[PDB]
Amino acid sequence: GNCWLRQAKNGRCQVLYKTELSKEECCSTGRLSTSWTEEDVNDNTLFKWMIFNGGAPNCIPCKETCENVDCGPKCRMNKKNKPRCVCAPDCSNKGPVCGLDGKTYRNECALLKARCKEQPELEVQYQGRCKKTCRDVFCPGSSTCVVDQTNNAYCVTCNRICPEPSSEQYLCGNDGVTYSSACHLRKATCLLGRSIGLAYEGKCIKAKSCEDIQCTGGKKCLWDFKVGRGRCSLCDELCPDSDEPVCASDNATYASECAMKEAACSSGVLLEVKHSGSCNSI
Amino acid sequence: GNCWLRQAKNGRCQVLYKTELSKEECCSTGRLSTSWTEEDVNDNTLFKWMIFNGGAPNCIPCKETCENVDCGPKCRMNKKNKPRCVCAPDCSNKGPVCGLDGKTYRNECALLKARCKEQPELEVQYQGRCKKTCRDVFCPGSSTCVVDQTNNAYCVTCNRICPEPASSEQYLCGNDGVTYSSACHLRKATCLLGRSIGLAYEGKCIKAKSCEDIQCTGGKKCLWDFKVGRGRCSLCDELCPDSDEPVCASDNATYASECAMKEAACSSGVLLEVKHSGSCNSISEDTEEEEE
Amino acid sequence: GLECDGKVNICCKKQFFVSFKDIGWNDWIIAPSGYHANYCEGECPSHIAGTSGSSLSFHSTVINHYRMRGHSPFANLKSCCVPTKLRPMSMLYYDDGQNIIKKDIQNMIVEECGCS
Amino acid sequence: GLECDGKVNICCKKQFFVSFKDIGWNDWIIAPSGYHANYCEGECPSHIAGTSGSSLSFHSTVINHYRMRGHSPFANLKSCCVPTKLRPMSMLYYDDGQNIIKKDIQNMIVEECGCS
Amino acid sequence: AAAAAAAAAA
Repeated sequence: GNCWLRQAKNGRCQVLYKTELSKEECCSTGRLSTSWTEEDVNDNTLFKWMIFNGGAPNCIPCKETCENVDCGPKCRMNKKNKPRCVCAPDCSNKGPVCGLDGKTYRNECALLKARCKEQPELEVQYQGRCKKTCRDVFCPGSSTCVVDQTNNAYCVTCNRICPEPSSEQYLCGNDGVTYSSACHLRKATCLLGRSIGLAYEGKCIKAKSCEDIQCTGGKKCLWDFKVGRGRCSLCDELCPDSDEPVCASDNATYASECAMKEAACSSGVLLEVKHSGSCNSI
Repeated sequence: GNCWLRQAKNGRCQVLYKTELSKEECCSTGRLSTSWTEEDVNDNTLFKWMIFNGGAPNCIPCKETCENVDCGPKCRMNKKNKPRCVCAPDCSNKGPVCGLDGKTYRNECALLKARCKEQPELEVQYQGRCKKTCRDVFCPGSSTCVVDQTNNAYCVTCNRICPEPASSEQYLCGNDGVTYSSACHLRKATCLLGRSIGLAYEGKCIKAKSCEDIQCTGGKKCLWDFKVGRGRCSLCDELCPDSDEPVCASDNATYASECAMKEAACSSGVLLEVKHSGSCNSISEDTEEEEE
Repeated sequence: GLECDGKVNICCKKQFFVSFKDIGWNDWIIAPSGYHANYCEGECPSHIAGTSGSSLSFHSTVINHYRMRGHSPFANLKSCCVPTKLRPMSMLYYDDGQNIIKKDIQNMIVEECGCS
Repeated sequence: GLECDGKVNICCKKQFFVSFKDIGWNDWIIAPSGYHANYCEGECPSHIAGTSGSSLSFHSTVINHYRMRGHSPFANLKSCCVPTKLRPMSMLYYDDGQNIIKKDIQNMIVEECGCS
Repeated sequence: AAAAAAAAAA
């Protein structure tokens, strides 16, 4: 008859690929979920069906027993014996660990159970409940800790493969420090293990005010009496409309990033996000 | 020298074009959304700009004003003086309408407007609030009335050229109890009763006393109805995965979950349909209105 | 999201219209009698990859720097332009049971194409 | 949807692991290092492209039903097998400012393939 | 105590 690869949520064979093809023929294999049509009807009665129904009616479920089944890490039957291969993380070989996703896990199989379902790109990252500050971490052998924009800890192999060029391979550290190469910053950033910031383009000078500071890319410098330096930011971005309300360094609360870009931009000075939500003393 | 297609809700320019083009030569067209960028690299930064960014920065919109611009069928100014194209279908010629889509609409202009906003298809099927049954509804022209599964009635057309076949077995059995020359023959007469007369079985219409007296192809199951004293074949295997709740039994006995309502019927080789949704007890009146 | 308003050769949504009529689906679809289905046609050059304001960019782009730098395999495979977001439309036709049913063919009319 | 296992020869999605080194985003991506992005590959024939299950099915069907009788600009545009569902992936990089940003790039990888 | 280098967006 006919041969399919999937039975729908609601039954009905779907995903046909071998027509004119007896059952025990299409049923021999160990790859499960493979179901069966018993009738030949190549005409668009077939097309029809995908509409009228989840699909092909009178589907036939090859195995109702993990008989000759096959599936990368194992089978378990259960319910209306609808044997579904699931998750055989295989345990043995300690910890209550963190996740490369940022989420915490009570332990590793914990995770291996998850890496099974969706993300196989799901890593580990390091042992122990996940952290929001480089406070901790041995980082597997050789992998500097660092911190996200949300201020969170991650471990990594700093890439040390890339030093020197160039007209202006040559840029200014938000920490002062003239860096020689775009990737070079990346390096000292990583070594420092925290966002430093491209203060702006070119070699650094001591100036005392934004005017003085050039700026291409059409960014617009802004200053910060904090350390006393300039900063070549980008204000050409708008929003008037996800979201979030935050409270900032100067002693004020706002709306989105969007909210106070031109806060600083349109006005003067650079600002930093004190914290999310509001903050106040009544 | 960097010309773009669409202007992000965020502002960043997006969707490319050609390059080494000036503002004016790029913005020489009447198109609304077209925008341009003076800066340029030649790759990556661009692309990169997809990652971190919505699009590209410093995104000067070709046309900041409904001026010298143009659309298919009008221009108006968004709050922020933002030039955008809008609907305009001439009006001034009737009462609220039930569109083909089978949704009641405020008026013709309302839908014509929603016509070019989305579904260039969609058009008045008959005047009034999408109504419940062909009772008191006026179809246009040759367009006759009908009904669906649910009921909400429609105005459509029925083809009359129904060429009959030559073969002793291309016939069908009316759920009503008549044998029909073919599909188109059934189809056709379905249209004219303005209601679904379901398919009973493939045989010429025969009056069995019972199911085993019915063959039953495509591998469906017969189910008798003592209301009309004729059986018919419905398929099963239709599997209720996930959940569903409503539905009230037609055998004077409350039911729960529709799909299920079938189960019993199939499992019991006897018919079952549907009264007032949810759950019931009493009666209302014998007979029905009809369908499978 | 990219209507082929002309002068164009790169992947656009060439929208156009089919009639169940000339198709013969005519015979089991009460109404309508054909609907505007859009297709797409257009080349797929590299500039226009990262670029393409659509989903398939990243992937298409990432696949690029293979057949890009003449990397082994893909070659054989040519990168195409296809429909990337489609919408559904309501339908009205007979079933096998030969009853009249109002449905919406989920996912039926294309309205955003994209290179691959 | 699909799983490109066994001697399969249709629009199946073959697993594939991409190294940022191997493409050179090594440097602007922090981790994650590499990862699977896979893709779509296989012949897109007949009684099977509308059977795909994929989003792009019904339409694809209503299309071929044309070139089947070599019609307009159609007889010579082959249904190529593409992606029809892609979940996003969260990563880590230097935004254009060289700061450190964790975001989830949408449709960075392919859930299902389909015929088109 | 600590710090908080400015940002891009969210």
